[PDB]
This record gives sequence, structure tokens and C-alpha cells, in this order.
Amino acid sequence: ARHKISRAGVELIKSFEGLRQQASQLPDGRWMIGYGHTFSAREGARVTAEDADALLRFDLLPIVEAVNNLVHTPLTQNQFDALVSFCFNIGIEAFGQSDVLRRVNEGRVTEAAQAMDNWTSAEFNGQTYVLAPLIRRRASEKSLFLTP
Ligand SMILES: [Cl-]
Repeated sequence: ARHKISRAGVELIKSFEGLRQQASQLPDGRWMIGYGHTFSAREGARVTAEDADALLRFDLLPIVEAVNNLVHTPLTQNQFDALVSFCFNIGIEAFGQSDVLRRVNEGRVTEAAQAMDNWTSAEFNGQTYVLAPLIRRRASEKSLFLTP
């Protein structure tokens, strides 16, 4: 009973990303393209929205694996899709250790959704700042997560 990210799930994730049709260089010298893709992005590469979709699905493969491996309770497709989006955003390591995952594994779906509110801030020299984009992101993830 392994889950796959649905097309709707992919579109949700893409909705938080900006399409870059042309490879741009990062500080560390690597190249980025599509929806933040780097592993096969090279100097001078160009992508269509179709190509960027394919690359995003490559980047999501280890997230899909992680969520399947870390969640022991049964999930609905919507729950899985939202958790993949969430896990993609915060990273597998943080997801593994998260309040969200703990709740999910306890069968406390509502509390899992609420736990996502803990993931809406960044640190600047030890101070916490709420990120408006993460509030928007969390609202969308939580909505999907809690749709039957
Ligand atoms: Cl919300």
C-alpha cells in the first residue's frame, strides 16, 4: 500500500514555485531551472512548463518515498498529497522529527493539521519572524490535508 503523489498534489506544489525557463547560476556555482531543479540543471539549459513538470516530479521522488516510509497509519490521497507538499517544503529530516508526523502516526489528523502552524517562521540572529508566504502555504496544505 504505497502512495503516489496525484496530479492535483503536483499542481499544489508547483503553485508555490515560480517557473524559471532558463538555467540560472547559484552562488555555489550550480545551475537551477524549472521549479527549483538542480541535479540535472546545466549551463544554457532551457525548459518548457512540461519539462519543468517532469523535473519537479524527479525532485519529489525522495519525498514520496520518505512520506511512505515515515507514515505508519493509512492515508487518503489528499492527506498524502498535502504531506508530500509539506515534507518537500520543510525537508525530509525536519519532517522525520516533526510534531506533524507524530500526530499523523497517532491518528490525530486534526492535531497534525494544527501542528503545521509551527512551520511558518524563520530565524534572523536568534529572533523568530513569521513568513507571510508560509501562512498562505500552510492554509492550502491544511485545506487539502483535511479534505476527504
Ligand atoms: Cl490555516
